[PDB]
Amino acid sequence: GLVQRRTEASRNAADK
Amino acid sequence: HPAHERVLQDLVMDILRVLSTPDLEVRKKTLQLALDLVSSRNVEELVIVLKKEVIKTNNVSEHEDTDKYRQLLVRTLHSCSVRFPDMAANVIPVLMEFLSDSNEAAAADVLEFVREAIQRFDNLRMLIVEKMLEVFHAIKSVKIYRGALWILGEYCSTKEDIQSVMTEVRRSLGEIPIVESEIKKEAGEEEDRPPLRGFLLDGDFFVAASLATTLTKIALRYVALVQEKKKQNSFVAEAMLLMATILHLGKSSLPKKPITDDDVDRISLCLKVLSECSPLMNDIFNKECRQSLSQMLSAKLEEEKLSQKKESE
Amino acid sequence: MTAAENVCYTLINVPMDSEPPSEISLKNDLEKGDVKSKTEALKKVIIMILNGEKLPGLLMTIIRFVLPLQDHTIKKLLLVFWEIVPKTTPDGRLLHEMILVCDAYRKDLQHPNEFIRGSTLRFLCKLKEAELLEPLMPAIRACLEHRHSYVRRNAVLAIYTIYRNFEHLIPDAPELIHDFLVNEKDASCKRNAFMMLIHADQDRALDYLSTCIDQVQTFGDILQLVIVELIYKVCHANPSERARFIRCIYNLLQSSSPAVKYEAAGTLVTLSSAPTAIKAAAQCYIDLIIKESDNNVKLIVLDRLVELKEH
Amino acid sequence: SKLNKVTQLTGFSDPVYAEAYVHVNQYDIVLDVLVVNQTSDTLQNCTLELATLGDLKLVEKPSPLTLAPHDFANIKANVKVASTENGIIFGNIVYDVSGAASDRNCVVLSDIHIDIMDYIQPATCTDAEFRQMWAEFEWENKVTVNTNMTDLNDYLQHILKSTNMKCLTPEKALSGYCGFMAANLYARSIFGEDALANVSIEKPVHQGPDAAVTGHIRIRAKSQGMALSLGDKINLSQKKTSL
Amino acid sequence: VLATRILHLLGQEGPKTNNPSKYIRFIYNRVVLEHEEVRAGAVSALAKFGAQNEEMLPSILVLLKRCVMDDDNEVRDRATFYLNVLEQKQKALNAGYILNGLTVSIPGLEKALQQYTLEPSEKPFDLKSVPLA
Amino acid sequence: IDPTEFKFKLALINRKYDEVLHMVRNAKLVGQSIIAYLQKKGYPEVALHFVKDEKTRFSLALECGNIEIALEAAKALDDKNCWEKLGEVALLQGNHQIVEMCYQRTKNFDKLSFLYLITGNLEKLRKMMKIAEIRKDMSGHYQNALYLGDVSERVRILKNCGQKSLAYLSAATHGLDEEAESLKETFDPEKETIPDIDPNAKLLQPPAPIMPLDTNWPLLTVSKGFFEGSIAS
Amino acid sequence: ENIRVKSGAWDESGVFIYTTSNHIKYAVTTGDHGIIRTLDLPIYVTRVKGNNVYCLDRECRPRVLT
Amino acid sequence: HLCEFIEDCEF
Amino acid sequence: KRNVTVQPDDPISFMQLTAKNEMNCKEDQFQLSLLAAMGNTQRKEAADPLA
Amino acid sequence: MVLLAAAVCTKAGKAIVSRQFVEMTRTRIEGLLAAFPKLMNTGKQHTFVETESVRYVYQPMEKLYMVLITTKNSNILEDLETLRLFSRVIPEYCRALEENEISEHCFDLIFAFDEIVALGYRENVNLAQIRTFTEMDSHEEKVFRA
Amino acid sequence: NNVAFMSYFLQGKLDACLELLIRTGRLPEAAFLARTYLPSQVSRVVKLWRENLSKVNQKAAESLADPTEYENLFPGLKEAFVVEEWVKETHADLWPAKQYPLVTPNEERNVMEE
Repeated sequence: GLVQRRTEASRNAADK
Repeated sequence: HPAHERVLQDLVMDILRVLSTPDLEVRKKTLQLALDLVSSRNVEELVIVLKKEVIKTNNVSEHEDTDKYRQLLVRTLHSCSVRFPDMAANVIPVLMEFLSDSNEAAAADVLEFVREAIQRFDNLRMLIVEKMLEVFHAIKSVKIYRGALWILGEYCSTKEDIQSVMTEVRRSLGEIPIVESEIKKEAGEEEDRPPLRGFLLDGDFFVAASLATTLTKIALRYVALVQEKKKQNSFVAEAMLLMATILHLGKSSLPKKPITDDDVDRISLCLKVLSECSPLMNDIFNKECRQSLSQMLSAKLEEEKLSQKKESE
Repeated sequence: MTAAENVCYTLINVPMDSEPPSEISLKNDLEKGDVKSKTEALKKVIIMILNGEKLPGLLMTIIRFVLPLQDHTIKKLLLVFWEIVPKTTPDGRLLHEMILVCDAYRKDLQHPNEFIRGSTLRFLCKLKEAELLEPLMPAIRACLEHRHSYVRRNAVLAIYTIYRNFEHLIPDAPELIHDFLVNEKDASCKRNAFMMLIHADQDRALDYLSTCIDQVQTFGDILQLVIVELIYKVCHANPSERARFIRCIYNLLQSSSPAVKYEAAGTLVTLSSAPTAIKAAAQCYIDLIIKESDNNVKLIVLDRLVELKEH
Repeated sequence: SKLNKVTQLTGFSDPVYAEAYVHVNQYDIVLDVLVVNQTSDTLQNCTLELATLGDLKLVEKPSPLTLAPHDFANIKANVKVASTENGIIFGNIVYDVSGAASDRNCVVLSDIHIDIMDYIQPATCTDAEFRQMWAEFEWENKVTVNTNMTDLNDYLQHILKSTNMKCLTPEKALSGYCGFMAANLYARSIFGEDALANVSIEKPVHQGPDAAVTGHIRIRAKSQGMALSLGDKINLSQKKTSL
Repeated sequence: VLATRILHLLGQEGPKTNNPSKYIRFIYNRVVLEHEEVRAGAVSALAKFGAQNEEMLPSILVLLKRCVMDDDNEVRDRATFYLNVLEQKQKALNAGYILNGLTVSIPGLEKALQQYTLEPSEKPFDLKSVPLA
Repeated sequence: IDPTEFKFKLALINRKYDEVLHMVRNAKLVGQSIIAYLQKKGYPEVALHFVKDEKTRFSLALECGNIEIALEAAKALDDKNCWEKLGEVALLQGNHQIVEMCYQRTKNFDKLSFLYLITGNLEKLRKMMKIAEIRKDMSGHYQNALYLGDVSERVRILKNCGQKSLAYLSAATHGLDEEAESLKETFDPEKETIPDIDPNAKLLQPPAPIMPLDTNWPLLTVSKGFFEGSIAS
Repeated sequence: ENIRVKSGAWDESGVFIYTTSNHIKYAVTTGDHGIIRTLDLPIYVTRVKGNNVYCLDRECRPRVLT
Repeated sequence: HLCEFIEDCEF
Repeated sequence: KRNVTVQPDDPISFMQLTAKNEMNCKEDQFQLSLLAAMGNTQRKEAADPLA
Repeated sequence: MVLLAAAVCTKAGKAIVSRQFVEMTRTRIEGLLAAFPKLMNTGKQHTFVETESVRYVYQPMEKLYMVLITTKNSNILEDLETLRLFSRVIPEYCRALEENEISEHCFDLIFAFDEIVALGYRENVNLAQIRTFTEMDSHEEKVFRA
Repeated sequence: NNVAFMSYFLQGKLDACLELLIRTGRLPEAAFLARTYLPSQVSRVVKLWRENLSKVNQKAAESLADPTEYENLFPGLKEAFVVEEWVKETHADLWPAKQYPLVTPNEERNVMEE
């Protein structure tokens, strides 16, 4: 059940 | 220790001397301790000292933590005014000047206090509405502007206040119709855009949904206060014109972001309510919305009492 | 007992960068080395034992070839070695080899160098083997009359620890230290003698204090702190004594030493619940917070005002 | 009773019997392993070989022992916990027999499972902070609900007890029999690691009133190990209630 | 923007499906997890389900009663509006205020309102005077 | 394979107590794992016969309700928590003599005074009143004087605590005229009003015990469970 | 099982005796299971009778294990 | 599929 | 957590009979602090010393 | 009012040298020293950390920390003066405030630390007295040798 | 409940003291009170006590003797019923407080002999 999410929100959070 | 608390209450003014320390954690603990030692005997002196410290934070721009300290002072003055309602009349005017601050967090805490105070203290409603109209044009944050619009929409009870709100909303929108005005401006026939027109052109239409709710509340109240049908119909049509011109702007290519379908639905709902003026809609907008705030505030106070009671039980 | 459950007075986390010296290399350096090579070999042995290595084969080599040396650095390193080396068999019996070491301790307690005597007395405070202390008792008692204050102050600490752990070796210790305290002039020796009496015989400590109570303000800060500790302990055990010491503690609030003011204010709160006493202690804390520049002091003394408020 | 923490590691038919007392401290696990020689032979170099899986580190390797015929000894071993992960300790007892050409030089131990629940504490946050953390957290573990429980509230209470997580969703928002429930859960480890869970469960109306609860539990954390270990714990707890 | 658009589509098309209850769980979960814009769109979608599906109406009324406790002013005002309209149980109100939008031309409406504001009369503005889109 | 372990567990599950007893007597059962299994399956009575450790024996004896074995183990352990738990289980079985001993060992003087009251042992209750006096427990001393109906000691306690007004009221109301006069002389006649005595005051005398409880609650010889009768022989 | 299951046979008592790569294990129908013996080589159980496990090794040699 | 997409839509 | 249910056998505090200056004997905080620092303080609540 | 231990630690949290002044087990002192680097709060304007059982008082020394472990009820004014004295003793023996020099001079530091604190109580000593006591130059010994 | 019990006991309202102990779940103490002061109520309290004890230890609950089934285990209980009626008839009225010096303390009274 483990998935890496690659949403725009997760990218923007990681970039912040 | 309850036996020692009374002795420390006499020393509150000496404990407040620790606020001379620039450290934010020392100031936070000192303010919390002072707030916990507040009594009817020392609240007036405490509020005077805290007001002086708030005013000093405006003049001393240099410290990085000045904004966080200002927010702590605002929360402390809020808690004092809730415990000692007689102090609220003296605290509210000073706190409302911070609604124009660049620090959104401090302005939000002031707005939450003003919302609670205007609901609990009927005698302060007039003072809060008058001061809110004075500071309204100076508000820079969209969130604070939305909250100020809601307070004005919910608590304006006089005909003069309702006309003053409509005048300030028109001033904040600029020339109407907005699309025709912006096209004329581009044709030549930060540009100091009235704050509301700035927010709409930046694509923040959620403020326009809150404005439509405010305009609906004040228009329905104006119809109840004014006996002249021609003035009633003119004011309702003026409120509908403001909503229609915002919808036209939001669907145009002029704003940085188009209006959302949810904001279109909300403004369209408010237009429909004003066109039908049904007694059911008037009771929902002017009674049930205020009752829902009162129930929310009482529920919060019951949960705080229940949490304290579970800790004491 | 495992090395982890044993009392540990010293921790040394040196990275053993170089090849760990073989027991045979260490043995050769201890036997045949010069004083420098013996000193470095002894340091390595101490570090290895502290890090959990068992070197029982080196014990007799150190006794024969290192113990008879008169080098001051080796003498001090040997005291650290004797602190950590196992002295008993697994069955708790004293090692036969330790009898040879006991005569070396007796010689060091009689050494012409006052710092060797004082360092040996300080080491004896850590000794838990009564059989090693018994033959040393005459030499330890003779160190109380030594001309140097450095020997006398450490002799008091040795007598205190021997009395605390092995009362049967020196049952007259409280009396001997009381007579020492009355005749002593050195402030450090007086403090150490008074500190022993606080723990061993509070009544003799009170008798001494009663003779000097009006002069306590003129004492050095170290002796004042230990007097405040006695007053706290005595008034805690016997609340009727509070009335006797309140005046002394209030005078110590005006001490020139900020450490004494702090301890006197803390003790005053335990002696009296009267509003005037609490106000005097609280003002002393507020004055310390305002006058002291160190934020560590300010925060900790503020916590004492918070503790006062909880009552 | 110390008896509740005794774990049998070998069988009575093994030449070396072993049982362990497992004591979990805050940052370390103490294994006290009783080792019994059930043979008439002297076991030389009898060594407890431990291996760890997850963020477990063996502090000291157990020393070899010599066991007389039918003799016994206790072997203590300390395992350090570095993070909030599910640990497994594996082991073998290895011995040399003097003179007998016995083909058996190794007894394989039972696996010792370390429970993550000893490291998880219930925590509180606001709905705004929860939604923010829920958007920001990098690791998600999606657990499918597989239980024999027929009540949604009993299943939620069972998950709360089995995970030590606090329900943030208010009781009024969980009230009423509609066959659907959603709840937000929050916990913090003793290491300061945040763990979030969303429980989304339904009663499958088309299977009748005795139908088991169905749905998904989503766990989000900053660390992979935290999300994985909580997900495995929930999967294990759901299977135990299906018996 | 994509979440609100999908919620609007679910509000229009979801009630017309064979099993409309299947979508309500996903829409309601937005009210608990999402930002104010998406919550407002989710409340509007739930109201469209309550207005079209009589079987779902009692469930939607309870869900809207929970949404009236929202901290956001526009989400709460929408939930309050839709709750009060749906509690009347009148199909004409549901069709007028929840399901059916404006049928008039927006540019035509703007121009007619602009003329009416220049020459205001004692008669209210009549939306029927505006050309249909 | 040695099937002894699983045959034992299966005989226990199937309630074949004869096979369990035969295995317990004749089978090589190794270690404490079987004792732990017996306890966990609700047969602590059988486990009790194989445990020598006094702490484990005490816990199992309490689970069995075997007060005699629990008393021996509690005497060997001499722990306050063992005495408190033994007292609770002994009380539930009506063994008031062991409850008395447990309350004496735990120094639970208030529960002991209440136990003497409900058992009708007024002589021991009067000893508890003296123990409260020696301990300077003025509240416990007054409470025991109330249980005995001793008004003279109540007046003495009130006088010693400085409650002159209540001491005079108690003495004068209950006809202790000599003590009431002596207390009356201690009132300053210019400043202190002497309380009026209600002539209709009733004597609150505790009821007399009809049948004092000298013996433990009579227990039926329930047939010793199949395990207890057969193992003991 | 973390280790690969290889073979098994039912005992006359109703116990399932199975082999992994490393162990002979038993399983009871109630879910109780355990280790019987370590295996040096993976073996294929064919029959279990009393204390004797009949098995084939990887060389197809019949072996009896006690 | 669109309902699953809105569960993690950044747009 | 401080409101212990008052038992029938609990001492009755007569405030009129107590001298105003009875400081509650706090435990010797220095000795407790030293024992705590050495790790010899059995935690009062959790480790029932008779466990 | 008791100083439990004095330790020199690296900024990475490795204790190089520790001297205990009270009877502590090796496991206890090693545990307390291993907890210290994780308990240290960065960015604060104070140099102490409290746990449930002990107070750490520390001074940064370039790449090192001088750490005192005290009881919670220890006098912070006396402990800070003691910490300043310990921090001044290190440069008297070690030219560079680095792990290697502290490791080479570890015994000289232990001997100096034992002159400052006895049985958990601070001695009234200054840096010049510590130097005199550690040099061990006795006039009586010189006369006796002659 | 402590003040309530004391206040009922001082009035001689033993039935109210017994009901208070039953309501608070103090069934053993209620049985002791009943046997000592209210022998007529013993069988009622023992039934409630057996029922409650059966939830914790069924064997211990079965071991409790009910005086209605096992009269021989409760010697003097039949005489105690006659004494209970005598005490109710003779001590119905509270004495005036002024007669306290004339009242024999309960410790010296053998109510069974009287």
